[PDB]
Order: sequence, then C-alpha cells, then structure tokens
Amino acid sequence: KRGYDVTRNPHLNKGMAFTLEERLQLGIHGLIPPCFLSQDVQLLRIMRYYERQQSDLDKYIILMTLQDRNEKLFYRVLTSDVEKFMPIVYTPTVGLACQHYGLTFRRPRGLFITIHDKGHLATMLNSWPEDNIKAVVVTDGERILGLGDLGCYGMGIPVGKLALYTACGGVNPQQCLPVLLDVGTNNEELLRDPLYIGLKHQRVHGKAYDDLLDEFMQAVTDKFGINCLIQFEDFANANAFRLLNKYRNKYCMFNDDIQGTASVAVAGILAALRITKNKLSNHVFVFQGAGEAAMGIAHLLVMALEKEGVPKAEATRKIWMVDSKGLIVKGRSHLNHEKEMFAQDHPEVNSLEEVVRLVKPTAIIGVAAIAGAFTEQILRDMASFHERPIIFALSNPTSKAECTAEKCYRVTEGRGIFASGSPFKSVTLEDGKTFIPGQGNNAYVFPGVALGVIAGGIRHIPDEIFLLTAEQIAQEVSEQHLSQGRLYPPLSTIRDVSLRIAIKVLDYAYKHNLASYYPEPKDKEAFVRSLVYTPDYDSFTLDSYTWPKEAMNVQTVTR
Amino acid sequence: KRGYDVTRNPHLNKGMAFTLEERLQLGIHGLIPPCFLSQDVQLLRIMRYYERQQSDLDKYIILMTLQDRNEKLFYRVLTSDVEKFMPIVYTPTVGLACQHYGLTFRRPRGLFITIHDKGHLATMLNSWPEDNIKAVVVTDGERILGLGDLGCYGMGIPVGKLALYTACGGVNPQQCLPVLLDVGTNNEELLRDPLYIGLKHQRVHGKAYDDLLDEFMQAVTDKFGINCLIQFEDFANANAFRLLNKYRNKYCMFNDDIQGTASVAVAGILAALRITKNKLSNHVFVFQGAGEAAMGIAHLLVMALEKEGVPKAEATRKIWMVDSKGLIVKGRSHLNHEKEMFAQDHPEVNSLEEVVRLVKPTAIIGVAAIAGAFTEQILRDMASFHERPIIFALSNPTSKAECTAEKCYRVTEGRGIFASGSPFKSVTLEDGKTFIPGQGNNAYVFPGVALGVIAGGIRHIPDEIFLLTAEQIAQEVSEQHLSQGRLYPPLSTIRDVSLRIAIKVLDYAYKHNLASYYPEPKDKEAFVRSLVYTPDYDSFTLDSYTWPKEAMNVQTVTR
Amino acid sequence: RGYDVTRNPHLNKGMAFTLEERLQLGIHGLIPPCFLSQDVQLLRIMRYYERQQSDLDKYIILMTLQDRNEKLFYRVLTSDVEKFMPIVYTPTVGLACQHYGLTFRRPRGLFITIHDKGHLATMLNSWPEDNIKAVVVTDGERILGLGDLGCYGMGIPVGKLALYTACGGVNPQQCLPVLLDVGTNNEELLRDPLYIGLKHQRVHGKAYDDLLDEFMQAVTDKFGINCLIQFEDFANANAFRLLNKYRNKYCMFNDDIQGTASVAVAGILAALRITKNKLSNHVFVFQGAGEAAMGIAHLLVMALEKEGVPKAEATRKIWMVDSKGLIVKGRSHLNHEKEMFAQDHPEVNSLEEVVRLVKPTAIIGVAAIAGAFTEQILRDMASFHERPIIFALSNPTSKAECTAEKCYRVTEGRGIFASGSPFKSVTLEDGKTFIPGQGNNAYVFPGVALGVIAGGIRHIPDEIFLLTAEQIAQEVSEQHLSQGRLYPPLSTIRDVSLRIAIKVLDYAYKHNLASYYPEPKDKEAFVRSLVYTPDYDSFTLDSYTWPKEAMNVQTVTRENLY
Ligand SMILES: NC(=O)c1ccc[n+]([C@@H]2O[C@H](COP(=O)([O-])OP(=O)(O)OC[C@H]3O[C@@H](n4cnc5c(N)ncnc54)[C@H](OP(=O)(O)O)[C@@H]3O)[C@@H](O)[C@H]2O)c1
Ligand SMILES: NC(=O)c1ccc[n+]([C@@H]2O[C@H](COP(=O)([O-])OP(=O)(O)OC[C@H]3O[C@@H](n4cnc5c(N)ncnc54)[C@H](OP(=O)(O)O)[C@@H]3O)[C@@H](O)[C@H]2O)c1
Ligand SMILES: NC(=O)c1ccc[n+]([C@@H]2O[C@H](COP(=O)([O-])OP(=O)(O)OC[C@H]3O[C@@H](n4cnc5c(N)ncnc54)[C@H](OP(=O)(O)O)[C@@H]3O)[C@@H](O)[C@H]2O)c1
Repeated sequence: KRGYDVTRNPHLNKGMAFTLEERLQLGIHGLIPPCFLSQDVQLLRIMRYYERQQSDLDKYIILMTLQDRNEKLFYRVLTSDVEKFMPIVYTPTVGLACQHYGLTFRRPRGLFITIHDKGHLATMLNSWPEDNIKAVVVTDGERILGLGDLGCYGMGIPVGKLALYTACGGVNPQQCLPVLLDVGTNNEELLRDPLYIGLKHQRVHGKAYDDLLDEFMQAVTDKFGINCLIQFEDFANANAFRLLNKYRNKYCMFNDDIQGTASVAVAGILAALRITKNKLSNHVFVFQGAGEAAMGIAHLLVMALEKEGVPKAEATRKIWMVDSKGLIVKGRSHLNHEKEMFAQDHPEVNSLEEVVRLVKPTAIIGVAAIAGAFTEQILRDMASFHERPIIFALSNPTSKAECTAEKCYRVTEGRGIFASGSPFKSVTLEDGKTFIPGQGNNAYVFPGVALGVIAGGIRHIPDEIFLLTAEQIAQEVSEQHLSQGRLYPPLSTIRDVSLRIAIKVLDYAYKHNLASYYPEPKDKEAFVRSLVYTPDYDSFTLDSYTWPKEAMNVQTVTR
Repeated sequence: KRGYDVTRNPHLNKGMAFTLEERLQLGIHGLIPPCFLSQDVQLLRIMRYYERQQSDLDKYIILMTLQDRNEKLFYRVLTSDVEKFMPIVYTPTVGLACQHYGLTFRRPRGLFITIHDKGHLATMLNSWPEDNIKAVVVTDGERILGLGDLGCYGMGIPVGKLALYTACGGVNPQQCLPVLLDVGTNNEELLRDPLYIGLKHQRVHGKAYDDLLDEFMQAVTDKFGINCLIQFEDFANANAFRLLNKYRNKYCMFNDDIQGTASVAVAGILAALRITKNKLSNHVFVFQGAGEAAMGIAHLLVMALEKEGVPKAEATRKIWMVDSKGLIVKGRSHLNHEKEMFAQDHPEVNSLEEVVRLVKPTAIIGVAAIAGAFTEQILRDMASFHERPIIFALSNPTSKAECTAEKCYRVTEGRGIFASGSPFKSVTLEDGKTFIPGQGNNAYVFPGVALGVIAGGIRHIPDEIFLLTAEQIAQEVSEQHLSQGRLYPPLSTIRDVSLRIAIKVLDYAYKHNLASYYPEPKDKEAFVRSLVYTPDYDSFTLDSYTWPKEAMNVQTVTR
Repeated sequence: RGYDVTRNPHLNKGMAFTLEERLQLGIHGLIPPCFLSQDVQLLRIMRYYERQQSDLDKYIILMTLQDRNEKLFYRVLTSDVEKFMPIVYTPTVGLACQHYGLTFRRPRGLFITIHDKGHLATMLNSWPEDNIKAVVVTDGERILGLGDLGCYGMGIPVGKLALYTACGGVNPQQCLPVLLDVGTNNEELLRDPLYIGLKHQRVHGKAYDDLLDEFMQAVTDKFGINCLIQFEDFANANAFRLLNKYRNKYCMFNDDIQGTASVAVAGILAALRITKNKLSNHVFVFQGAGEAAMGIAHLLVMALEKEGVPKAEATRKIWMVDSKGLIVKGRSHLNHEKEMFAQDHPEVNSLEEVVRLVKPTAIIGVAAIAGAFTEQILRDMASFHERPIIFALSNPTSKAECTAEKCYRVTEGRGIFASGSPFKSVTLEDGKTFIPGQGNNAYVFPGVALGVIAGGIRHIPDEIFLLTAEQIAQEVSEQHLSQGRLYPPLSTIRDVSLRIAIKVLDYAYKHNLASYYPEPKDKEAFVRSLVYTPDYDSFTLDSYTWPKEAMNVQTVTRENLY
C-alpha cells in the first residue's frame, strides 16, 4: 500500500520508525512527527507507559491499543519477554479483561458470526480484508478457561490465542483469523446486562447448532482452501468432543483444550520418566476429574503405552478416573460415551482418597478444578507406595489447584515429582532441598504444531502428531533442570522449542504422506525458518534496475 | 466508501449503530458485534467510562480516542453539553494534556511541516487524504495560551481549536486541517527531553522563518483555493502582528489570539454600556498589559469609537496602556511599533495604581497575567470615580487573574461591572446582592466568524467583521441577565449565537462585495443552516429507481 | 500507478514510457521492449492514417487513438489543425456517427434520458472526473448539416471538445460531453433495429424544460456555478428559449447562435477593410431567417449601435427573407424574433426581387438552399456597389448559395466572398486569382472558452462575442485581404485563440465579470500558464534530504537516547 492508508495499516505502519526516505516514497511525509526512532527506542517508550499501570487489566488494555496500530511493535514487545506478557495477552488476564471491560479493540480483529446468519456465512467471510488466510481460531465462548460462559465477550480469547501463535511460534499474524460464533449465551448476568453486545437469548443447541458449524467449516475452506488450519477453543465438553470426531478427518482441524492439553501433560509424564527410571508400562494413573482435559490426556497416554508395546485393552486398564460421582466403574450410573471407555472392573468408590489407597497409583493427575483435592493423606499415601510419586495439579487458576507445590514437596518429603498448570515459585524445604516446579503451559504445544501444519499444508492432525510433540518437549529438558524438579523447558526458549517441534511434525507428515506442500524441502529447518514471522520491520525497497547501455541505446528510437 | 475501510473511516464509521441492512450493503457484516444501538445509547455507554476518570487529562484522553474512531459520536458528546466539554478538548486541558502526555492521537490528525521541508510543502499537503479543505488552523507552538513554548506538542491546540469550530459553530470537520509548523523550540526542558518528538534545536527566526510561512500560505491556497480560511493560533507576540499585517489582505486569514480576543472583549464592553447608560465616547480605558490581547482590544475599541463619531486621533487618546515598565508615554524607552500608537502625552508613571489615580478610567482591562494586579486600592478608587466602573480581569488561568469576581463585587460595593477570562462561580455579597459574572470566551467569536466566511467564500476578514460580531454578541444578552451582572449570553446557546453571527457576517460581506459564493442567496439563514454540520449519522441510501414499464419494454431488445 | 495507468488515456504514454517510468509505476512487462519518442509515435500513427482512404476511416483511427493515448491524440491534432479539424469535427463526425453509430470503445460522456428525471445528480457521479470546467451538451435534434440523429449525436460534443483543446488549449480532462436523449423524430432511426437511443418521438413541453432545468442545476451543484455549459445543435425554438433562460443564470452560451454570429460579423468587419467605409453605410439582406440569421443580425445591430447608430435606425438596415418571402410588417407566418426585423414594405416573395429593390451592400445566405445566389442576384450586386459582400454560409458544400467561382466570375472580380464550406482557390479565365476564406466557428469558441474558464467569468454577454469578432477581423494581414481572405489562416488558430482569451479576460475584469482572484497583472502570462500542451507529463518523485546534522539529531537509537 501507499499514502495515508499505510499509517492505518497495522501490518505496515512503523509510526516514527519510518525513515524520512520511507515517508517520502510512501507519500506520507508530514503525517508523522519530525522524529526518527529505531524499533528499540519504540520498545523503551512503550514500556514506560506499561509499568505505570496499576493492574494486569490495564496492561492488557495498553497492549491491545498497541496491537491496534503497530503489529510489528506489538510482537516486538511480546517477544522481548514472552514469559512476562503471555499471562497478559492470554490467560488468565484476557478472560478477566473481557469479562469486566467487554471488547476494547478499536480496530476490527475478526468475524462475529451469529446463528441468525445461517446460510450467509460465505458473504460474511468477504468482510475480512485478508484473502490469504491459513489459520482460524474459533470459539463460541461457552467454556472460557476459568470463567465459563462469556458469550460474545469470548472474542478476546481467539485474539489472545493467535497472539501466542505468532509470539511463541512465528506464525504469520496476517494469515490468521479469529472467529466468534454467537449462538446465544446462558449467562444470566449477560442476558440482563444492558451493556452486553451479544445475542440476548439462550444458546441454540442441537442440530441447528451443528448445522451452523457445518456451514462454517465449509465456507472457510471454500474461500481459503481445505488446507486452512481451524483450531477450536473454549467449547463446552459435549460439543468439544462431538465436533472433534466429526471434523478431524475431513478438515485441517484440532481442539487445543483436548489435544494440546493432552500433549503437554504427556510431555511432563515422559520427562518424569527420566527421573523415575522405569517404563510407561510400569505406571498406574488415577485421574482427579474426567472431562475434556482428562479424556484427552488419557487417550494420548494409551497411545503412548501402545507404542511401548502394551496392547490397547491392557493399556486402558492402567487408567482410573474419578468424576463428580466417584470412581468410574462398569455398571455405574451417570456415564457417557467417553466415560465407558475407561470404566474399571471394580466396585463403586465414592472418594478420591479411597481410590488412591485401593489402586495405589504411581501418578495422580488433577483436572477437576476442586481446590485441595490432593489432600495431605493422599500425598502421604503416594509417597509410601512408590519411591518417586508423580503429582500433577493441573487445575486453573492457582486457587483451584489440587495442591500447592510446597505442600507436595513437604508431605512427600521431597520425593514427589510435581508439575502444575499455574505458576508456583521455587520451593526450598527445611532440610535445604530446593525444587523449581514447572508449569505445563499449552503454549509448549500449539504454536509449533500450527507452524509445521501451516508450513507443509498438513491435511489432518492425527494424535500421533501430538504424541511426537510431547516426546520432543520432554527431551528439551536438561539434566540440570531435571535435577531441580523442572519437567518442562524454560518459557524463554519457547520460539526455539516451537521451531524444533515444527520441523519434527513436518518431517513426520512427509513420511506419512500427509503434507500437501510440494516439492518436499530437503532442508526442513531452513524451510520452516523462512516462514517464521519476525518483529523486525520490513523495508520498502523499490527494486529499480537498468539495462545495458548499448541495449538501451538500440531499444530507444528517437528522430 | 465500502467494505472494511469504512470502519476505519472516522467520518463514516457508526460502530454498532450500523443497522444490519447497512452492514450488508456496505459489505462489513461480521466486523461489528451482533448488537444494534442508537446514537443516544452510544452516548450513554461512552459517558459511563467518561465519569470514571479521576482527572481532566484522562477525560481528554478518552475523548481523543473517541474522535479517533467515530467523529459523529465525538461531536454528539461535545454538543450534548458544550460548556462542560469545551474546557476538556480545548483550553485549559489540551495544553496540560499535551505537555504531560505528548501527542496521544492514534490516527494522524494533521500535517507536521518543518523548517527543513522548505521548498517541498506542496508535496507534503498531498499526504493529507482530504482534497476539499476550506479551513486551516496553524500554530508554531511558541505561545500556547498559559504554558508557553511547547514546540511540536502544540499540535494538540489546532486539533482542539477545530473541535470547537465544529461543536460550537457547525463547521464541517472533514473540511478542516490542523497544521503544526516546527521551526524548533526554545524550551530547554524539551530540548533535553529524551521523549520529545519535535526538532531538537532552537527556533529558526528572521527571514528564513518568514520564507517558510510565505511558502505555506502559497502551497495551501494553490491546492485548496485562495478562499481557504487560514487561522493563526498561539504565535509569539512579534510574529503574530507581523504575520497578520502581511497576509490579512492577501489571503483569507485572521489571528484569533489578537482579533477574536478583541471582539469578545469589545462585546463585553458594549453589553456593559446597556448598564452604564452612557456612550462609548464617555469612557476612558486603562489597560493592564500591552501585548497581543491589549493591542487587539485597543484597536477594535478605536474602530468602535470611530463609528460613534469620535475621530481616530481623539479616540486613541482615550486609551492608556501599562506594560512591564510602566505607563506608555511619548518619549519613553522600550517602545515598539504598536506601543507608539498609544503613547500618551504624559510624564512617566511606574505603577498601575498611580495611573488609575491620575487618569481615573471608567473601565480597566487586565491582560498582563499578573495575579492580583487589580488591588483593593484600585477597585476602591474606581468605585469612587464613577458610579458603575467596569472591571475586566481577562488574564488566564484563574490563578493569574487581576482579581477575583468576589473581590471586585465586594470592594466596589456591588457597583463594579465585572467580566473575566476564567470561570468564576456566582457571587452573593453579605447584603444579599447576587452576581453571576460572565466569562469572555473566544468561542463566542471564532466559530460563527469562520462559518460565515466559509459559507460565502469571504475573501478577506477586515476588522469591521469582528466589530459587528461583537455588537451581535452584546445584544444576545437579555435584560434579566444584565440585571444579574452577566455580560455574555450563556454558553449553552453557542450554536445559536454562532449561527446568527454567521448570517450577519455573510450579509455584511455581500453588501461590501467581499463574498465569493455565487449567486447570493436570498434567504441567508437557510443557506447557512444547510452548511451546519450535525452529529446525526447520515444514511447510506441507494437511490434506486425504475423507468416507465412501457419505456423499459421498448428499450429492451431480446430475440 | 499500476496496470490501470495503461488504461487511463490521460496518463498512458504507450511505448514512450521509459524503462525507469515503467519500473516506477509497476507496469514493466505490460509494454513491448522498445522505448519511443512522442515524435516517433507521431510518425508511426501518421503512416497508418494515410493508408486509409476514407474520411470516415480516418475518423475511426483517430477515435481509437483518443481512446488510449490522449496526449498523443492531441499531438496529432495540433501538428496540422487545419487537416484534422474536418475529420474530428464537422463535417466528418456527423457522417461518421450517422453510418457507424458510436465507435468509442471507452465511455466518452453521459447519456441522460427524459426517464432519468429526478436522478441527474446521481448520474453525474458515474463520470470519474470530479474537476469539470466545461460541458458541451446536445439533444441531437439539429446536427449541423444532417438533422435529427438522436442518441448518435453524442459524437458532436466529443468532436467539439477536441477542438476546445486542439485550437484553444482547454484542458481536455476538465471537459464533459453530454447527450440528453428525449427521443427522436427521425423515422429512419425509430424503425432502425440497431438504434441505441430512446425509440419514441421527442418529448416536448414542461417535462422537457424541467429536465434541462435539472441538468443545469445538477451540473453546477457538483462542478460549481462557474462551470461553462455550451449548448450545441438544438432546434431553433429550443435553442433561443434555452439561451434566454440560462445565459444570465449560468455560465452558458449557444455556439450555433452566438459563435456563428461572432465569426460572421468578424468577416464583415474584415470586409470593411476592403470596402473602406463605415458599417453604417451598409444594408444587409439575409437569405434565411432562422438560428444563424437571428444571431448574426442581433450582433450586427450591436456593432451598429457601438458605431453610434440609433437602434431603430440600425435595425432598419437589416432585411430578412424566409421560406415565405420578405419579412414585412403585415405578413402572415411570422414568429417572435421575426417581428423584430419586419419592414414597413409591400410583400415580396422572391429573394431576387428583394435584392433589386433594397440594393443591399451585403447578402448573407443562411437558408441551406443551393444556388439561391443566382447569376441575376450576383450581377445586380456588382452593378449596385463597387465591392459587394457575398456570404454563402450554408453547409454542406452542396447546399451553399453559390460557389466562390460563381461569385467571382459574375461579379467581375469585385465581390468579397466568404463561405461556410471550404472552397479551393479560384483563378478566373482572365487570370485573376482569389483565396476565399471559410467562416469557421472554431475561430471563436476555443478562445472564448479559454478566457471564460481562465477568469471564472460568470456569464457571457454578447459584448464578448462582439469584441471577439473585432479581434478576429484585425488578425488578417493586409496581403491576405488583397487576395480576398477575410479570415486569418486556420494554422494560426491556437495563437488567435490565445489573443482572444486575453481580450475577453481584459474585458471581464474591467466590468467585474471575472470571479478569479487575485486578478493577474499580466493577462497573457496568466493564460499561457493554463494552455494545455500535448507534452507528456513527468513522473518525477519529489525526493530530498534534511541537512546532515539536523537529521542526526532527529534520529534516535538505543545508544544516543540519553
Ligand atoms: N495445561 C493445563 O494446565 C490445563 C489445560 C486444560 C485444562 N486445565 C484445567 O483442568 C481442569 C478441568 O478442565 P476440563 O476442560 O476437563 O473441564 P470439564 O470439561 O468441565 O471437566 C471437569 C471434570 O471435573 C469433574 N469433577 C467435578 N467435580 C469433581 C469432584 N469433586 N471430584 C472429581 N471430579 C470432579 C467433573 O465430573 P463430571 O463429569 O461428573 O461433571 C468433570 O469430569 C480445569 O481446571 C482446567 O483449568 C488445565
Ligand atoms: N478571552 C480571554 O480571556 C483572553 C484572550 C487572550 C488572552 N488572554 C490573556 O491576556 C493575558 C495577556 O495575553 P497576551 O497574548 O497579550 O500576552 P503577551 O503578548 O505576552 O503580552 C503580555 C503583556 O503583559 C505586559 N506585562 C508583563 N508584566 C507586566 C506588569 N507587571 N505590569 C504591566 N504589564 C505587564 C507585558 O509588558 P511588556 O510588553 O513590557 O513585555 C506585555 O505587554 C494572558 O494572561 C492571556 O491568557 C485572555
Ligand atoms: N459558421 C458557419 O458557416 C455556419 C454556422 C451556423 C450555421 N450555418 C449554416 O446556416 C444555415 C442555416 O442554419 P440554421 O441554424 O439557421 O437553420 P434554421 O434556423 O433551421 O433555418 C434557417 C432558415 O432557412 C429558411 N428557409 C428555408 N427555406 C428557405 C427558402 N426557399 N428561402 C428562404 N429561406 C428559407 C428558413 O425559413 P422558415 O423560418 O420560414 O422555415 C429558416 O428561417 C445552415 O446551412 C448552416 O450550415 C453556417
């Protein structure tokens, strides 16, 4: 683009980083103050107004205003300290910010598609001004991680999710499109809220809902190609699994709340095997919770056990799940399709504490959002059954964790191998022993998986890709970090980890003939590197050249 | 315009006030949340976030963000209570906001032209995306009313000034262009400020400066027409008068700090004549100060005295001016071109207090920014020389006023006729007498003058136009308001007052053959009304029609 | 910028785009790999032009050239304005559209129909140019020499506007041709399957007048009250009524009435330099009493009054003959403007008898009757006065009152001749040679348009047409007059038009009709700077740097921040 419109284009606007030469060539000289700053100075300037804010919500506001006007500077900020800003642009801040302030974007960020637009979605896609779309993150806003049904305010979550695609993975932000599907909201606070900007009726459900999702997938892939990545985020439990089984083999589709969760949890389990010095086959798993996360983790664990050599039926029997009505056993009431797959041949047990005592698991995984469920008795039991028990308190936020890092290290007398979903500072026990517990962040998974899928036009995303991604993450951890109790690589290395994930995934796709991109690159690393988006400003070079003087003399006819 | 770009166009974007029908016709459906609000609801929504701000500066920030995205809603806010928002978008807030925060506009608002762009101004005008420009407000930022040399940060002042053109006058905002001329700054705080975004050298002066202003006037009128209104704002004293005498007869040009100040001050004097029941010829004026304001007021007073019948030389001798070195008398040192015009035949007098006693003025006008200069002795002297003395404490801000309204009413025992430049709440003396002092706001003048000039293509703005504007303002005051000590009409009536000013001015121009617009309208009020900009959203009607059925049958050829 | 410049005829230079301009505009690869001068382009197109051997075929090639490269189109036209004026305008344009319809492959103007009433402002927005300063409008009812061509009449404003630019230097991009289609009365068009206009008869009455009223209002609302609107080829009654209704309300004139009058009077004033007598010593007989006659006669009275003759005495010098005979007081079949020139005289039915009684010093044929200037009429003139004036203005050549040869032969070399149609040089049997001039309207309207547009003259009073006539009459050299030439050479039309623009501009500021300000001190330097040239424009980017030290202080990095 040229002229005034370039300053309103978030992908090309440099603000005062436009050189005088660039302003003149673009025909915008005089629209910008008479000062010429480097990007590094722009970073310093914006960071001063960043620290003056008294809340995380206000810092999210500042960053959204910056993303509105200068996308290159926005990702300069995010990548300068990814671990610091990830909790601001995404969870847990984005949900709290949208729940309190609504949507604060002053430039349209994506598409709002309602159930009442059924039959006209193709036309609505045409309102988005980018034609080269390769990744779509979509939500209906029914299960925002930690806050529930936010309805139309849930648009902030795909916006924040995609920011991490780019900041942590190097996915081209211009090829990304966040979509909000508004079928209504069941949040009584929103339906009586006079400032609510979504559909003020209860959620449409049943086939009429599925019809809209069907048209959405068809419309997106009709306009952008069947290779378009479509990631589902923050869908309720029943819809999440149904939609995944329906589309995962027909479209380029995955659900991060199920599959990304599974891979990073399995990654922590594999890293802990390097400490326990046993095989995955030697383990017995008890799940505190039996929803989206627990089902995803359990299914990927079985897939990993199968690769070690354990047949599927045998591997399934190593998994015990406790839901809100007790242990899931054959013949219990209140079971469903997913739950019957893991129903053990056992009498009814009501309490998690009793299940720990009966089955004596080598690892317990908490994904039920019940605070303190890993009691002192449970931790002490686990530390007496096995030398190095594995304690995953994955529920979010921190106030809903199954236990604290300090309580696990103290009660297990420093032998528990711990990981959480929420960040815990380093623990040092009375005896001097020091532990640095790791956080199982989904951003370890979905940025690199998306980069390799987009890079090679990987047509579908089978669960083998999430398994090999977990194996890759597990081997990122160094021996020193294992010595400290860290089961995950540092977040400051996330762009390197994602790039190595993208190459492994790309290599896997070509070997299974799943990649669409042609021809297959010989140097997969160089290929993926060439697609990584950098916060560095591009240059508006002109590409002027001349012809040989003799050729120009002969080709120019005068009198 | 159509498509995505309409949401980024501040003059067409309605936000959620776009009907579903409008979104579909524009091809933007899905870019806006699924809610359809009236402008009145938008006003309520934005006013809630307005009241939560703890400072005027933060409220200016909120309004600038709104002007960035929705100009119709912005002027809906301003016109809902003009008296309330005028101090926020313009003085005194705008100067304090820009001095502390810099420039906060996230959409280019005008043109920055530097001394180093000399010879290339025509090209720079082409960066502004509006071709139909009819009004330009320009500053070099050397004398920001109340804060001094703000350099490049002075861009906020023309932006705020033009907002009042539209809010108080109905001038079309899309035809308005604010310009900042950066020749440097002499503000030592800015030159050592690492965040300053202007030219970091002292101000260029002399002919090299005038050369740049010469090219600026030529470039603007070459591109937009010689009828383009060019108002100068916040120029230092020497430059202000020199530039005015140079351009006022060659271009459509005026300086509000000199001429708008003069007309509203003379307006207060004329309104006070309705209380004093004497002629302007019966008055003796003493000026506290002898700068831009005092010279402008004095020159217009002489022009008014001349119209009552007093010859120029005699009328001049009714004006006494005191500067920083005492009374201005023939043969004094430290006089200049303007000051010699009012030099009295009198010995040197050092103090204002002594001048009041010697000459016994009927009216004292304070424009020197010296706090408390109208002492208790001066007020008591004035109240003993004349029955109804006129006390104008015009210096800004309130802390620099020559006296308070309460001190004038108390010391003169309720007989002083008072006006100020800063707002004073109503005074009630011990004896029950109640006074509602008026504020001499320049916005009484420049919005209506600009509307009539723009409406009729008035080629030049002679001082007779500012005189008749003052006579119009004076007669706006009702008898009841005079009974209360109010010398100016209420600010809530400013759009009506400006419209009546615009008609009078337009009528004056056609009678003196100064108007360019052709043909002369018979109903001047209807003509000017048709040019008043309203905050009401326009409609994207399609204008579809058909031909007579028989005509279409005959004009359509098939097989 | 981009591919679209090659489709923009105002910017497209074809193979004259240098490599550097092609790369800069982002069009490299769209044009063959050769770079041509405009002079070479001119030579190539001229070769194609001469291989054609129809005037119609030469019109088509020039139109497709105008379709793609406007600067080159006008370089062709200006290289020999006399050669191409007949091809792009009268008489070829009328015959071209009559036979081929509209050959334009790029939209040239606006078609506004009676059925579009109430939406004319919307249709003006279809024209991609916003800065229009001259509009030529027709309804196609009286195409000069051909009659009612209906919607095929669009070719005439397009050809007319090309002469505004070629002879006058008016900016072509600021001009808009308009066809108002209210139907047609041509029975051959109404029955024609290929006809592209409204296939019903011409709407007349209030609905017609209201459409024209809206057109004037819509054009000036969008383009400004100063926008020149010139009416072309309307029928007689509409032409005069519309002229009287708008000439004081808008910037308006009718070239068939006023431009014709201007160039006819110019020829007469030039002829006074041969006859060496005052205009008040003359008696005029008009063959024809219609659009052209009334225009010329009214301007003749004006020039007689300026010479000082009372108006009633001046009007009495004019005798008019229509299709019923002499226009007397007390005849039947006499209209409005006809009573103004009726004479207290017995009825006379033949032009021959009128000439024998009145013994006029000048006869002017504007009736389109071939051979009306009989040998008897010519022989009578030459015996009544030593140098009689014979103006055979009817077009085309076949409908002229007499040929130049016949005038010079029968008048024994003493007749002063001018025609509307171009007659070649005449050499009589005794050896005497004459070079008869053509009273071309292009002598008048390009210079008047240029002066009016340059000054923002709000209205065009007939004094401007009179002073234009006086200017043209002074242009002719003394040598050319000795050879019978009453008009300057058509090759000088651009210079003549510039000089006319200056006088018109001088007149306008003296009587405060010019709205452009500031008034230019030097009227010619002012108009010169507005003449459009066929020179290709430059694509030079305005690039520059700030002084080194000033730029170093304004460039902030992480090292030099504090
Ligand atoms: N990488 C991460 O850190 C990560 C990722 C994803 C999710 N999580 C967290 O995992 C937790 C659950 O996520 P989700 O998506 O699976 O939610 P979900 O779909 O709603 O599933 C919730 C599960 O918890 C069960 N439950 C509720 N109360 C229980 C109780 N007293 N005892 C045992 N089970 C109980 C529920 O039983 P019923 O089936 O009977 O209702 C249900 O099975 C959340 O806190 C989430 O933040 C963490
Ligand atoms: N409608 C309004 O309310 C309105 C409009 C415009 C301005 N004002 C106010 O008027 C005041 C002056 O404005 P301006 O533009 O004229 O500023 P200015 O151009 O700088 O002139 C200041 C004048 O005050 C004189 N002065 C300074 N100290 C003095 C002292 N002790 N005694 C007497 N005179 C003294 C100065 O004398 P020297 O010449 O010797 O330096 C100078 O003549 C400001 O406060 C301004 O806010 C009000
Ligand atoms: N620059 C030029 O050389 C120039 C410019 C313009 C026009 N012309 C030519 O002037 C001629 C007329 O043009 P126009 O616009 O004036 O057309 P017009 O108004 O429609 O008709 C002109 C007159 O011809 C009269 N007429 C018809 N038959 C006649 C006859 N036997 N005897 C005497 N008069 C007769 C008609 O009389 P009625 O009223 O009774 O019907 C009518 O008044 C055309 O040939 C045109 O080409 C030349």
